[PDB]
Amino acid sequence: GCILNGRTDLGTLLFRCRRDSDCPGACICRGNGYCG
Repeated sequence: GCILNGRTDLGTLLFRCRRDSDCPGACICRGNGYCG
């Protein structure tokens, strides 16, 4: 889905996005509880 130096949909980042930092590409840590 995304890709630009980061943890695009990973194990821990799988949810509760610890921070938008885990979302390099379009993906981003939103209230949804993940780098959506």
